[PDB]
Amino acid sequence: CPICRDHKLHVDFRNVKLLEQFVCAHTGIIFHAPYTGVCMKQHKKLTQAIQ
Amino acid sequence: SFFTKLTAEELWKGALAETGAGARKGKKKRKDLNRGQIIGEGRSGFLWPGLNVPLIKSGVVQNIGQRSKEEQQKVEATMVEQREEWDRKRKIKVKRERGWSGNTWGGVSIGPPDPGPNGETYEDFDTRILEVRNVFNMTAKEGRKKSVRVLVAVGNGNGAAGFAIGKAADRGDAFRKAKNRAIHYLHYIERYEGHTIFHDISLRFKRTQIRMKKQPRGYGLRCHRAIITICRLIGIKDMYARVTGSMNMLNLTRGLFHGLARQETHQHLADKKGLHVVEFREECGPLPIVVASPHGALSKEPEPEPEVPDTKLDWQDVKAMQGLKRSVWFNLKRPAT
Amino acid sequence: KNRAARVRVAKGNKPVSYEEAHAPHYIAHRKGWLSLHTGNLDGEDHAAERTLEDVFLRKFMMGTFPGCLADQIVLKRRANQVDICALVLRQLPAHKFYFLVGYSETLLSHFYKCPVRLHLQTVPSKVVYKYI
RNA sequence: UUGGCGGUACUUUAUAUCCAUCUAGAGGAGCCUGUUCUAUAAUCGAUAAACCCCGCUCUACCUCACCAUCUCUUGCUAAUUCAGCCUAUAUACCGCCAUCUUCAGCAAACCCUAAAAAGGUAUUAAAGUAAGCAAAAGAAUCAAACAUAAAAACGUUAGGUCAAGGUGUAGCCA
Ligand SMILES: [K+]
Ligand SMILES: [Mg+2]
Ligand SMILES: [Mg+2]
Ligand SMILES: [Mg+2]
Ligand SMILES: [Mg+2]
Ligand SMILES: [Mg+2]
Ligand SMILES: [Mg+2]
Ligand SMILES: [Mg+2]
Repeated sequence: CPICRDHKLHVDFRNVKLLEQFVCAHTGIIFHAPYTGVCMKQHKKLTQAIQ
Repeated sequence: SFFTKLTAEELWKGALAETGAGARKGKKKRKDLNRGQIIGEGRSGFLWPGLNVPLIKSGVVQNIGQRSKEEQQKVEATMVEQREEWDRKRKIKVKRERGWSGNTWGGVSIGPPDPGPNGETYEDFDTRILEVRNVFNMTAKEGRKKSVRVLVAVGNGNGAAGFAIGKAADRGDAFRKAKNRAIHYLHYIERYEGHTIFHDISLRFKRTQIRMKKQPRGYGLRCHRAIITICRLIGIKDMYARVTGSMNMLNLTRGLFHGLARQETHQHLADKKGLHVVEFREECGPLPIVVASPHGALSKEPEPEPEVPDTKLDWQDVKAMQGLKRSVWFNLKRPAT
Repeated sequence: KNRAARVRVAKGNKPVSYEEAHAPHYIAHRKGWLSLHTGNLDGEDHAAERTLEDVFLRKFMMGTFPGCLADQIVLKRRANQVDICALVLRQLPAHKFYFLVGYSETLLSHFYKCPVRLHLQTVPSKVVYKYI
């Protein structure tokens, strides 16, 4: 998936620029995993970092 | 005998057996054996000054020589490696993207159209395939002749798009004919704020019904796979569409461009009626937003507002708002379009 | 149908040279002879020997200049002298041609016991008479 | 919407041709020669038109590829666990051809169509266009013509030829 294929990409709450890519700019809703194609493990990890 | 030896072209011509009675009316692969051969190099390993080795080395005029058995075996093995590597190179290829499926041509980019008569490059345009038919007719050439009909669409993603059909006996030719024909039939599609249509569009082209809806930002393209391809070429980012009746690809392409190119912009509506066009977004509250004002004289007669409109409503649109359960297939989670 | 020495029609994408385009019945009408000796004139001898020497000289030049020959070679015999005139592509470096000329001349003079000279005209690429 | 063949037997058409007209033949006898058959220990291929004085502008030996019998085993070459192989498949092919045939078609690239499965002509002209291949022209038969030669694309017959030669695949190496 997009996160796993690139090891240097890190899902951390401080890495806001990465987290913003997974949030809708217009509605501010976090995209569901099928939308971006991330695996469920990383999607759950991303949701926690965004929150 | 040395006099019964033939050239490579005639040896491969016979072995391949491409021209033959079986081939035409119903696998061997050609190879080039002079690819890696360097003029002046033989099995014996002789070194020929001026042919396969430097004529002068460190200021010394070289003389004939021969490589040792160990040195020659290395050179033979090295060439064997290079030949094996070349075979690997032939197997390797750069994967291009599939379309709506893995074995289908629909949705596959084939690049920009060819340059024009006076060096008019079209690098900003992208071409997409929509249908590829392999149809056979009955002509004396093969008894049953072969034909390839290709429907393509082109667009710059900035409002200009067009479609054309190209027919030929070879698929590659049908691509060129369609691709360069479509650049001569560019519609311009009006986009509201550059991301969606100006208003709902409902139309019937022959037996194919299309029903498009204007949507807010972030909605994405929730449309027939062929409409998503065209919408990306046009530049529409957020829209909903439903297609019913016949799924003919040509009627859908003709019907889509017919409806998208006949829509009324807000600036046009203000001029036709003479009134201001105001916008009310729920995320901006009651704030009235003026999006278009009449170019000439603003009228003072309010537009008649009927108590009960006589609009013709679609049961499909209304059914949802009436509380009727939708299908299991509606509004499923899908990848970003 | 006659299949002899005819480069058959393709679909307009095959580049044939002037020599290749013309069928045998145009010999002595539109295109000349690649070899010129006196052995086929009336009351002359050694036709068999001149014809065999030509066959070899054509196979030798192909192998000695592999992939560097733009067209068939032209053989000219005057007295005991043999002259080989070949159009050669500019693929190889210049000095390599000087080696192959010195080698092929010396080798063919000691094989047929006649003075042999090589005349090479270099072309940028094969000349196309027509696309057939 | 096309393609086909059906009984296209209908109207014009062939031009040494379908019948008619004309001349000399074949069909009978004797031989010469090819083929089939019979047959031999004893080639092969061609074998309706488009095989049958055919590959052969050529078999007493040689030629020879066949049969019987005896003999050789690194056995043409600079080298090679290699040389050699007329061993099977022309239904894997190259090559060179027969055939319709001196038949007239084969037509790439563009352009147009209220969509095109296709079509694209009107001359007092209405969407077709500008280039090739064949034909024509040109050249040959030593003035000129005519005639004769040569030329004749794409397909048709998996037509003929692995035995002109080369070659794919499989088979034989005391
Ligand atoms: K053949
Ligand atoms: Mg697949
Ligand atoms: Mg046979
Ligand atoms: Mg004999
Ligand atoms: Mg004998
Ligand atoms: Mg034998
Ligand atoms: Mg004349
Ligand atoms: Mg002519």
